[PDB]
Amino acid sequence: IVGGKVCPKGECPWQVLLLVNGAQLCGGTLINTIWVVSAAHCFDKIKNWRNLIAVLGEHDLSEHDGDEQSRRVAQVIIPSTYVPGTTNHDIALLRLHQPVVLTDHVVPLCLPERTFSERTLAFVRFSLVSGWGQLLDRGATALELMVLNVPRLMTQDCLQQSRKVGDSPNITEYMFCAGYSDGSKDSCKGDSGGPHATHYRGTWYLTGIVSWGQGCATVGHFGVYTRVSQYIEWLQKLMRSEPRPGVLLRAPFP
Amino acid sequence: ANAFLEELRPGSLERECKEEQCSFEEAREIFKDAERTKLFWISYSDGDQCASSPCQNGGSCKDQLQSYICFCLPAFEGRNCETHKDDQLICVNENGGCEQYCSDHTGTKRSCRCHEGYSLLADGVSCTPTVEYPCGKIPILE
Amino acid sequence: TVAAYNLTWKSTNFKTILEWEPKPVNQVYTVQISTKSGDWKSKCFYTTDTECDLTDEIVKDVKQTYLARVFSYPAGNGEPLYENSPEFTPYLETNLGQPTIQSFEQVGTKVNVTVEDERTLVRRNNTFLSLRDVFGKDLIYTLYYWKTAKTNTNEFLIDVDKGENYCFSVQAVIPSRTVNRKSTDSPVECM
Ligand SMILES: [Ca+2]
Ligand SMILES: [Ca+2]
Ligand SMILES: [Ca+2]
Ligand SMILES: [Ca+2]
Ligand SMILES: [Ca+2]
Ligand SMILES: [Ca+2]
Ligand SMILES: [Cl-]
Ligand SMILES: [Cl-]
Ligand SMILES: [Cl-]
Ligand SMILES: [Mg+2]
Ligand SMILES: [Mg+2]
Ligand SMILES: [Mg+2]
Ligand code: NA
Ligand SMILES: [Zn+2]
Ligand SMILES: [Zn+2]
Repeated sequence: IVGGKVCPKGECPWQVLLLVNGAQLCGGTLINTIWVVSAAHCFDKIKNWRNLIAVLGEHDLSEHDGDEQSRRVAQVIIPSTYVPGTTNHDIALLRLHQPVVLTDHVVPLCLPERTFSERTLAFVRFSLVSGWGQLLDRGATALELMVLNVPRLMTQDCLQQSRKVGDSPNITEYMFCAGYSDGSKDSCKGDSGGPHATHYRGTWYLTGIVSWGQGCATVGHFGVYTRVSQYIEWLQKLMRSEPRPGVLLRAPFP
Repeated sequence: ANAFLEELRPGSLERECKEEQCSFEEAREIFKDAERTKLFWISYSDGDQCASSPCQNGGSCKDQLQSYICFCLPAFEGRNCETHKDDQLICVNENGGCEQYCSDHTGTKRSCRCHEGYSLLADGVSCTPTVEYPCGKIPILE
Repeated sequence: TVAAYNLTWKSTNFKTILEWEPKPVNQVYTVQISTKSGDWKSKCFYTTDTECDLTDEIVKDVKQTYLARVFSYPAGNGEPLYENSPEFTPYLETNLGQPTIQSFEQVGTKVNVTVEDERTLVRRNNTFLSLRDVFGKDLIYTLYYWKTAKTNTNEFLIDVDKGENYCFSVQAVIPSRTVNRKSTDSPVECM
């Protein structure tokens, strides 16, 4: 997170730190005691599928306290429409092996209904994005959880206010931009999979997933997030499906 | 406006234009200077745009030049107070006033619903948790 | 669908209506309004009109700067085609309404000309506020008589030659403005 603030301990209780072989991989969002939402591209270079860990209640990566709960990731479900190395359909639904215990420091974020999300949450100007990602484009990653307030834009405006760059990805109906174009604040590498959470009448909801961008906090550009509202039915259905042998599962979409 | 024996007296704005309807020139003979006549006639021959009572639902019209303004009662809006605010309780309108989910029912009143872990309050619009750690709430703050 | 164009703000004494083109053929419109950092509010849901009254939103804070957008939806019921409006700051852009001379009293060898309180659409505490209640010292009324007089209130105390019958006309003016400084002249009223 470039230009953000440290999220006080306990205030981003649904944030998940994903680890592979003990090394820092990506962020994620707790949606209930067993399920975590993250980004598909986070799993592009994974070879040791049995070595994926999700940590809830994390805050300071340099110190372990009694609030942290680690669980092995049983299943990683990704849309089969997603193509490694690209940006479209950047969402992953993760099944934890055993459930986390809900506490003052571990609380899930509400996955909302599609229409409520499309007609209501989408018009709430600001939302928070968090993570332990790079504090500067190509710079070092954060030791304490970072959080940033970013304003959402409809894609037509995002296209109109973004500097022209050839070879850059299309912003599809499965994505949305949020952020600032003045080079001051943005999510960054290592923040992927983290939540873009929206507060509405006293309750926080999941609206997006840190997905990609043209450099972090680059003038003339915004952060691009996964439009979670397009995936509500796909996620709900898969949370009802029975456990499979292999870790990775490429489920059909829609 | 000409009427023989009534045209024996000298010029008068009250007699020819206020009590009667005068033409541009009659008004011009009264003021003599062009710019003076100009600004009198400009409003004089404009017409009362509120004469047709365009403000509905108990609103008040205030005439302007070639137009009007409608002042509406609390429950109405629109150029002519035609819009009923009470007939706007639909989900695309500030979530129908629902705290969480809203469901449209055409012909009848919309209904409000809640996310899992919450239940609908007395008012039919607010939600309350039925579990210790409902989703979307930050405990350490409360 | 086709995108709406020529979005224009029509505002006088804070009654603010956004207008646009074209007349819809197999499409309806929905209007959204916000302040630069606030949430978007929907208005005029699936209207076939090419106008939308936004008075009730802008009168919440006449000094804020608003932006509106007109969504185009196809007949029957993926982000819609839309167009943004020019930004609009009511306090700095609303037209000053045509004033009306309430009375003129010859109090001695002087005539006092009273300007009727111009009411606006801002309705603090059940009643509609006047232009002066909203603008304060930013508003002055000017009198053109027969030559010119100006006031910080709604009254002019002018010197006149006994038994001569004068004619008066007033204009609401916000001097600090550079664009749309004044109202149209009031109807002329003579003694
Ligand atoms: Ca720690
Ligand atoms: Ca006559
Ligand atoms: Ca006569
Ligand atoms: Ca004459
Ligand atoms: Ca004549
Ligand atoms: Ca008129
Ligand atoms: Cl486990
Ligand atoms: Cl980036
Ligand atoms: Cl006034
Ligand atoms: Mg008379
Ligand atoms: Mg005559
Ligand atoms: Mg003549
Ligand atoms: Na930027
Ligand atoms: Zn903690
Ligand atoms: Zn740990």
